[PDB]
Amino acid sequence: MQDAFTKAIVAADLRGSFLSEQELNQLTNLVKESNKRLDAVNAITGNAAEIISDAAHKLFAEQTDLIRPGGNAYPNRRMAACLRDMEIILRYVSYALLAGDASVLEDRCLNGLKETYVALGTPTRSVARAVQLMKETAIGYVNSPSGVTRGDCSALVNEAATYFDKAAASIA
Amino acid sequence: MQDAFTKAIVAADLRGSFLSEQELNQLTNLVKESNKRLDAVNAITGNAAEIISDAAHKLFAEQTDLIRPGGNAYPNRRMAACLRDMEIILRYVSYALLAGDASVLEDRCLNGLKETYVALGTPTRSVARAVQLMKETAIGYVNSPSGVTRGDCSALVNEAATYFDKAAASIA
Amino acid sequence: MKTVITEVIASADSQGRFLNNTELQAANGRFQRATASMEAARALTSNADSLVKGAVQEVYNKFPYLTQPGQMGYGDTNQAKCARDISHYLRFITYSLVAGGTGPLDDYIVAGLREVNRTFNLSPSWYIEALKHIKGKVGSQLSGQPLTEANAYIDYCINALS
Amino acid sequence: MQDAITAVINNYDVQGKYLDGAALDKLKAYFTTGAVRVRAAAVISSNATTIIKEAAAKALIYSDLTRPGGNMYTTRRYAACIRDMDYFLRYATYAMLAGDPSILDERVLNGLKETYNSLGVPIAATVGGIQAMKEVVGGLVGPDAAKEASIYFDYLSSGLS
Amino acid sequence: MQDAITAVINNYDVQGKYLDGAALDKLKAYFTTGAVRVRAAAVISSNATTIIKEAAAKALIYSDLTRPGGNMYTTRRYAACIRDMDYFLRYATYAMLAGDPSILDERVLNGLKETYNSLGVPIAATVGGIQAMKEVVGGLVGPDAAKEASIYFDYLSSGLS
Amino acid sequence: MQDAITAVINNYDVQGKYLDGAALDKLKAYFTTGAVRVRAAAVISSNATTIIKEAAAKALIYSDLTRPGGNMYTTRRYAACIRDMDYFLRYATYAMLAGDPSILDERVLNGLKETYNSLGVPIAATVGGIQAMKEVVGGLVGPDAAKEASIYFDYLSSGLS
Amino acid sequence: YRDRFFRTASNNRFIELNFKHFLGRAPYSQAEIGEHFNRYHKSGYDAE
Amino acid sequence: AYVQVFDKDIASYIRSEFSALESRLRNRETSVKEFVRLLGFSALYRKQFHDRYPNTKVVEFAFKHFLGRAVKNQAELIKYHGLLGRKGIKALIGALVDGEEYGRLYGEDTVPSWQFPTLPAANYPNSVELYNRFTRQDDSLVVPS
Amino acid sequence: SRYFKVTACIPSLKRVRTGRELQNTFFTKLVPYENWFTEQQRIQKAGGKVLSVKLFTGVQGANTGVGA
Amino acid sequence: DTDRGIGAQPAAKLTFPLSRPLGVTSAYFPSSQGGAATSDGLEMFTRM
Amino acid sequence: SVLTKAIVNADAEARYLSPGELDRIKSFVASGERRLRIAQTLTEARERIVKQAGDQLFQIRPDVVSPGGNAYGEKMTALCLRDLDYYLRLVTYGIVAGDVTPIEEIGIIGVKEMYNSLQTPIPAVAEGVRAMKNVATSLLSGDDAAEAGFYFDYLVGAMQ
Amino acid sequence: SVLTKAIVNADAEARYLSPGELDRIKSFVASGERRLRIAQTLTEARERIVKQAGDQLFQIRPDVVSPGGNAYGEKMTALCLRDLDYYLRLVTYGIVAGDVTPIEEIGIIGVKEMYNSLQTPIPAVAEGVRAMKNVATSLLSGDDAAEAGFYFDYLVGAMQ
Ligand SMILES: CCC1=C(C)/C(=C/C2=NC(=C\c3[nH]c(/C=C4\NC(=O)[C@H](C)[C@H]4CC)c(C)c3CCC(=O)O)/C(CCC(=O)O)=C2C)NC1=O
Ligand SMILES: CCC1=C(C)/C(=C/C2=NC(=C\c3[nH]c(/C=C4\NC(=O)[C@H](C)[C@H]4CC)c(C)c3CCC(=O)O)/C(CCC(=O)O)=C2C)NC1=O
Ligand SMILES: CCC1=C(C)/C(=C/C2=NC(=C\c3[nH]c(/C=C4\NC(=O)[C@H](C)[C@H]4CC)c(C)c3CCC(=O)O)/C(CCC(=O)O)=C2C)NC1=O
Ligand SMILES: CCC1=C(C)/C(=C/C2=NC(=C\c3[nH]c(/C=C4\NC(=O)[C@H](C)[C@H]4CC)c(C)c3CCC(=O)O)/C(CCC(=O)O)=C2C)NC1=O
Ligand SMILES: CCC1=C(C)/C(=C/C2=NC(=C\c3[nH]c(/C=C4\NC(=O)[C@H](C)[C@H]4CC)c(C)c3CCC(=O)O)/C(CCC(=O)O)=C2C)NC1=O
Ligand SMILES: CCC1=C(C)/C(=C/C2=NC(=C\c3[nH]c(/C=C4\NC(=O)[C@H](C)[C@H]4CC)c(C)c3CCC(=O)O)/C(CCC(=O)O)=C2C)NC1=O
Ligand SMILES: CCC1=C(C)/C(=C/C2=NC(=C\c3[nH]c(/C=C4\NC(=O)[C@H](C)[C@H]4CC)c(C)c3CCC(=O)O)/C(CCC(=O)O)=C2C)NC1=O
Ligand SMILES: CCC1=C(C)/C(=C/C2=NC(=C\c3[nH]c(/C=C4\NC(=O)[C@H](C)[C@H]4CC)c(C)c3CCC(=O)O)/C(CCC(=O)O)=C2C)NC1=O
Ligand SMILES: CCC1=C(C)/C(=C/C2=NC(=C\c3[nH]c(/C=C4\NC(=O)[C@H](C)[C@H]4CC)c(C)c3CCC(=O)O)/C(CCC(=O)O)=C2C)NC1=O
Ligand SMILES: CCC1=C(C)/C(=C/C2=NC(=C\c3[nH]c(/C=C4\NC(=O)[C@H](C)[C@H]4CC)c(C)c3CCC(=O)O)/C(CCC(=O)O)=C2C)NC1=O
Repeated sequence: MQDAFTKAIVAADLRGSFLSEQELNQLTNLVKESNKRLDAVNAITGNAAEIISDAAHKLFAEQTDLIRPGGNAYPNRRMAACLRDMEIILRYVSYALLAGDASVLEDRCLNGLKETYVALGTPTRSVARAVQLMKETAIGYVNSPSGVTRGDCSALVNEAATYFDKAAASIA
Repeated sequence: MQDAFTKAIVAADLRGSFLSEQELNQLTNLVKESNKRLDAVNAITGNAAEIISDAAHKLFAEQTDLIRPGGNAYPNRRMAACLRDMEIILRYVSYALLAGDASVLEDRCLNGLKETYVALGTPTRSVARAVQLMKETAIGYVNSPSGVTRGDCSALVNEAATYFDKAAASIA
Repeated sequence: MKTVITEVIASADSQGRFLNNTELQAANGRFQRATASMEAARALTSNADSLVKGAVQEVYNKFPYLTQPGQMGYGDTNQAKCARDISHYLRFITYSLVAGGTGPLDDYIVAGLREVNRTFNLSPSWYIEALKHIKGKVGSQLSGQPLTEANAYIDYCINALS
Repeated sequence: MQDAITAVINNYDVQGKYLDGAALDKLKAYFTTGAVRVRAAAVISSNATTIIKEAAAKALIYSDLTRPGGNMYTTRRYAACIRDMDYFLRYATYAMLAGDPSILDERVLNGLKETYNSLGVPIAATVGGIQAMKEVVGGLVGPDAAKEASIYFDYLSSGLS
Repeated sequence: MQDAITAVINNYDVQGKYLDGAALDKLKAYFTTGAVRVRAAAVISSNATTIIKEAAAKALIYSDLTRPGGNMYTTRRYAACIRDMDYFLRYATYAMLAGDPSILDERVLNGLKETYNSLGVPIAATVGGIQAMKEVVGGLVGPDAAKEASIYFDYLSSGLS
Repeated sequence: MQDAITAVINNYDVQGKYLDGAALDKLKAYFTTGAVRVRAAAVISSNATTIIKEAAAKALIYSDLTRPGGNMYTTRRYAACIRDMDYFLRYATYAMLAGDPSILDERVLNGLKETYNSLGVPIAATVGGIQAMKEVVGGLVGPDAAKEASIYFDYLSSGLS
Repeated sequence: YRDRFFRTASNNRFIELNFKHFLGRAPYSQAEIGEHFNRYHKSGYDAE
Repeated sequence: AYVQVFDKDIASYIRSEFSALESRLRNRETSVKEFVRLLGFSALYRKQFHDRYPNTKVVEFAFKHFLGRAVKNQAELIKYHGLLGRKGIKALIGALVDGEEYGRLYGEDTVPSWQFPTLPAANYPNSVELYNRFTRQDDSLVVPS
Repeated sequence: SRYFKVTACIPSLKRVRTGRELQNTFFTKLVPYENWFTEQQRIQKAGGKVLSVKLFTGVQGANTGVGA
Repeated sequence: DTDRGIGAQPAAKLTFPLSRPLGVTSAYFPSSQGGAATSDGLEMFTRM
Repeated sequence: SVLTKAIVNADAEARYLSPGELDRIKSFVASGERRLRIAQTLTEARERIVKQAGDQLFQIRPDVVSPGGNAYGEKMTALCLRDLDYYLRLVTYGIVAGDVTPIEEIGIIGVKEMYNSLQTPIPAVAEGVRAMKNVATSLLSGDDAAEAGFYFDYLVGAMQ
Repeated sequence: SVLTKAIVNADAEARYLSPGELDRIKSFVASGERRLRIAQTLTEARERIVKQAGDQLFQIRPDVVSPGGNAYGEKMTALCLRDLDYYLRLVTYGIVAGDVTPIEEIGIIGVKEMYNSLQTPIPAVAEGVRAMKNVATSLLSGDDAAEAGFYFDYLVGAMQ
């Protein structure tokens, strides 16, 4: 598994070199913003259930076919599987966010996922949408939390978004 | 696994409605003929060994190449495998016959079977024939048993045949 | 889907033997029992409409507050999705009655029930009370072994929710 | 031509009667079997060529009929015969959809017995070609539709004999 | 001819593309207006004769056109003119159902301008006969359908001028 | 149409000349090649389908022409194109038997250039389809007939370009 | 074991290998993968 | 031309359905042959002379409405009746009208007509039988084969 | 569905003729797509020039709707 | 079964194999040929 | 019917039914019970429906029932309502068939010639039919009233 | 479409649409979203479908992919699956149109002549289509699988 430092190290090694002063300071900056990062990961963990629930309510509000017989979130067994997948993806997105690298998300979650869903008959476009809704709400929470020191978290909100967007793209 | 009732239920559910008095009475009739069905399954169970043996004797009577060196029912190991497969298929045909549905036969036994045999070099046309012979003898027994009440079992004899014919078709 | 026939067939397959007497005897039970089961099924089927409206209302009468604004028994959509859900339960009860086992209930309502109800803030108590009411009224639509069958499956749902 | 439904309408029209309970019961008896007729037609249509080939194989070829002196000798006449077979299959499928044999009389049987007498076409052999296609059809369409398809093949064959 | 739906299918077929999101959105935009098109056609069809009579009354007759020297003088030519009017109304109803004007080009406009020049048929007067029928139609069919019916009358009339 | 024997007669008739020595020499030059023309026609006719198949394979298919956006895309247009090919082959065989290209003008080339411009049919691609059939023909018919068959394929192809 | 197969395989892929390494056979059915994946979701890796 | 195709009895009832066709003929847009052809492709033709008869009487009726006679020999029934079996009415009609025989006999304008033919054997009496039967008088096939 | 509009001039080469006949020899008319073609042959096989052909009804590209 | 080449490890092999359908060579007319097979009434009797 | 129409087009092109043709037979037959209910309701109120069409007609055209009117008198009016009873019957037939084949052969093809002979004003017969639509339609649910209304407007259309 | 077919019959008889014709347009358009979903699912799995059809085909006919077979070799097989991709595409078109007009002009009229020239065995193309039915049908609900299945069986029918 990689994190943002480990990634630097692998690229340096492929040159046969000690880390460039370029790469050093990029990593010094990651340490600089790490308290904000911890709050951002904490924002997701602290509202995981609601993020999934709210995404869910809204997914089925839009796509009332999934909860009809014939639909891929019917009966209870399938809805529980769908709720479970929402959690799994939100979980690996939070891991990537602590790590500063998408690899854990791509390697343990996204790799093969689309082909799984197609084999199953699970509508990937609906799954992509559920991921887009989790993103909206998750970032909502990253941006408006309990008595965190005021500052600018937009860099981290972007990065979180790209992890949500990776997952969506990979699946649709 | 499905039986004839379970099949009805799955189709009803896909409509999102209850039994269509149509389906109810089709199932009432299956209950009506169920004593005959039990005798038919019992006919096969009670003569399983002879059904396999007699099919076998006749298969090798016709295809004396299988029992020559170079042949797929030579030496003892291969003959035992062939005798075993005859039993396995007769088994799943009897299960389908108790169930009133082919699914257990198709899902556990027939699914992939042809491609197995081709990988192995087992001549599928000979296997199909062994199944045709089991059918002849099995139905023989369904039709002429020990002190069963006299009546008409042709509907059940047909249905048993289609299970034998499914297997044959699937394999050849 | 768990039923008498299916279960015995599965047993046979696992054992890799043959449909013997034990199995045949067991299967006869399921066949002999079909008449009572299917009478319960027909009665529950034609009364479905009112059994559902009766139980839906009873959820509001037992939990009055549900029907106030800001609550989950308010507005057309909640009350619509409720009727639907009880209708799902009665539907699977009839299926279980016709099928000769709990399979339809196990596969389509029990597997996953709590996770779903917990994510969506649905209290089992409502559903138990819907079913307790349905059980009260089914006392006078059926009797004898059809009633016992209806009861068996209604109670199975109540125990499943608990 | 007429189908189940227009058979009833015209039977009442000549009496100038509005449709009554007996009429309405007949029409229901048709509508209630309708979906099954459609599925059966889609099986027959899509297996048309295979049904003719299996019916010819069981009831016509490998015989004196296909040999010199036989009526389906020559590629010309072999082609005409299986062409005919396709007509029968296709029209029987119409009759079964309509739930009325009237089309088999209007567009197939009328004059056909004498047409075959005039050309020398063997009637008994043609009936076997009809009853062999029925046999194949009844396997392919299943319990739902077997009896209903079958009758219009039987209508065709007692129309020639 | 083509309609909304086949317009899209043929546009993709020439590129050999399966229907994509943009295509599927277009087809939805047609299906979602479909029920309203049907109701509008039933109003036009059943008021056909009254629409022509009110359109002629506002835009053609009581004039030099119907007097000696005029193109709709003689019962022959008056009949030919309101015959034409019925074509326009009827085809515009087809175009509006199809949600595509292609039928108005293929079966109505092609060569018609020159046909009218060759016979002496007054073009401007015919356009007014078209735009008067539109006026009547838009009242009869209501808010739901007014704009959609109207465009194919406007297609017809800029096709002549 | 005209053929070598007929052309000699009409070319002299307009001058009112008996056939004279020069005329008689021309007709001999035709008769003396006649048996070879017949043999060549029997080869072409009996290999018709294979010539089209090999000519299409070398000069038309496996290309953008047969892909979406191409003029021989769709089974409809592929069928129309090899239908055309058969015309060319068949008529060139007539011209070569007659020993006169006049039939290729009267019944094939007249208006065809503009017909192809109007439909969008690619002219250069069609010429290659002609010159590929010539190539195949010249192998099949042999030394005796190769040059004589070839010219009427060349007549066809400079008639389009 | 964890590192080599679970960490970088999707669930589907990961589930195939346990059938190979642990029972010496391929998953017989589509449902069989469903059950395992689900059990992972509630009980976590160790239970699976 | 409605009495040649359609035949008299049912041509009395035509009122104005073919009126767009008539305008085109009147205006010289189509020739008499186009009009005749197009009135064979219409649903009225099809209803009257095709839907109630066996496919071999459809060929016979069509021979006498678009050509004047009855089928001459047997190598014809076979040709034309096996083009109706294969492709339906509009190909059968389209073929008769574009034949060499129709072109020689009728040309571009000349409404078709009953010719009492003299040659091949039996063509004359077969044709005269067809000609002198009112609509629905007898619907046997005269020339079955 | 598509229609061609064609001009044809066909002379009479056997017999002359005696009564007006002018529309039977040089005419123009709409002709359907399915025939226009096998009538293109009948005209050229009777020794007649075909003067001009125009599409009239359909679109040059095609693909769909044509078949009607 | 190892991931060193990419590191990630392959996408699950059996998803498409797992879902391939039943398949209905329906109708189906059996065959007696084969060799010529007895027909007649005599079969029982000879035996008797 | 829908069946007859689909088939006739099939046979005339020498072919099996299209997916489209099969679909409409399926949608049609699904509406069977509903169509039968629409015919029943109207059959059940036939005498009322004619009486209210007949009142609506004579207000709008008191002349038809006037000295020089086709329906002037007690028995010239009796036959007029009988004709209105005929057309309501045909409308019930059409609704259960799902098209006009039956309605058409029985009561529109030849209707111009019949009524011209009798000197009956055709357009006031069309009015009598509109009047029946209004009454019949007030005894049917919105959805069923529309489905019925198409067949009334057809007859009104054919007398034109 | 259903629209094109209805209209062409209307115009050819010089008339407005029938109650029947209007009804089928209404039932058809009501199934719009469903038909669009059926096409989407199949479009979404096209590469898988075309491939499982191709395996089912080569087991049943290993000869086509044999010395004297039309599809023998890697690029004679590549073109064969491409043709299977073509027909699946046309099947999605047909399903959203509700009839075959488009399917027919694009890929059956002329198909005998095309494949006879290429010497492709037509009946084994029909098998490739059955194989696609089997795969596609396993990715659709019972009701949608049947609706799709009609269009697969049509193509199978037309290659005959
Ligand atoms: C690697 C991490 C991972 C992912 C992403 C994953 C996806 C996944 N989703 C599945 C099923 C499913 N997925 C859904 C999802 C949906 N249904 C809808 O209608 C919506 C559009 C959508 C929710 C937004 C449904 C309904 C099923 C059950 C399908 C069925 O069994 O019929 C299955 C089949 C096994 C099972 O049901 O447990 C897998 C493997 N599995 C994994 O291990
Ligand atoms: C238990 C693990 C752990 C956490 C969670 C942690 C959080 C943490 N967040 C901090 C700051 C902060 N955190 C944020 C975060 C935000 N500002 C906003 O306006 C946004 C709503 C939000 C975006 C994510 C900001 C702006 C600061 C002050 C600047 C900084 O220290 O970088 C600080 C520095 C002290 C302070 O200023 O309060 C700590 C220790 N430390 C830890 O050891
Ligand atoms: C231990 C499991 C079990 C079995 C096996 C069982 C058999 C059983 N078979 C029965 C009848 C019968 N069984 C048959 C069967 C046949 N008739 C023939 O001529 C054929 C040779 C054969 C075809 C399969 C018939 C005809 C009847 C009488 C009709 C009926 O009850 O349906 C009956 C009704 C009582 C009777 O009439 O004897 C029972 C209880 N019951 C059971 O609980
Ligand atoms: C196949 C078997 C099956 C069952 C049993 C089932 C239950 C079920 N009930 C749900 C929602 C619901 N269930 C209710 C229930 C009620 N509201 C009330 O007025 C009453 C208090 C109560 C009825 C007693 C409500 C209000 C919702 C909407 C929850 C939401 O989305 O906020 C949902 C979420 C998806 C949706 O919004 O439809 C499921 C899956 N789903 C199934 O597929
Ligand atoms: C005199 C005019 C005439 C001909 C030619 C004719 C041919 C003919 N060939 C047949 C079969 C056959 N013909 C062949 C021929 C071939 N298989 C191949 O792959 C090769 C391409 C080809 C050999 C060169 C085969 C294999 C069959 C058996 C097909 C079957 O039984 O399905 C049959 C059916 C069997 C029968 O009843 O006789 C006929 C009638 N019949 C006639 O009246
Ligand atoms: C020279 C050939 C020729 C004729 C005959 C002809 C008649 C004709 N009569 C008209 C109206 C009319 N014609 C009448 C006639 C009558 N009302 C009755 O009830 C009686 C039966 C009848 C008098 C005997 C009436 C009342 C109108 C007015 C109708 C209206 O405005 O709606 C109009 C429309 C008004 C106009 O623009 O002129 C024309 C064109 N036009 C022609 O080019
Ligand atoms: C959308 C309408 C449409 C279709 C369907 C179509 C098919 C088509 N198939 C072709 C070849 C081919 N098609 C196949 C197909 C097969 N081989 C077999 O044995 C099997 C029976 C079958 C696969 C299921 C093969 C093997 C070729 C190569 C033949 C050759 O090159 O001679 C070619 C020539 C190659 C090219 O230029 O593209 C065309 C145009 N073209 C069209 O415009
Ligand atoms: C008897 C003498 C004679 C000739 C030669 C003839 C040619 C001819 N080719 C045509 C169309 C055509 N011709 C082609 C030909 C080709 N497509 C290509 O891409 C290739 C370059 C080429 C084949 C090598 C095609 C594709 C069409 C159809 C155009 C359309 O879709 O409308 C048409 C239009 C009518 C129709 O579609 O049948 C005519 C008349 N007609 C005649 O009467
Ligand atoms: C199916 C599509 C179609 C259309 C639209 C059509 C129009 C059309 N209008 C025509 C004549 C005509 N059109 C009119 C029309 C009018 N007179 C006026 O003064 C007004 C301005 C106008 C009516 C609003 C008249 C008066 C004639 C007769 C010209 C003559 O006497 O020759 C003709 C000549 C043949 C005939 O007389 O019937 C055609 C073909 N033909 C078609 O096939
Ligand atoms: C649309 C309804 C319809 C039918 C059914 C029909 C039948 C029919 N069959 C015919 C001939 C024939 N029919 C057959 C049939 C057979 N030969 C045999 O030996 C078998 C017993 C049998 C096939 C199973 C043959 C061989 C001929 C040709 C007779 C001849 O050589 O003239 C002919 C004479 C014209 C022709 O040859 O096409 C007709 C009209 N025509 C119709 O319009």
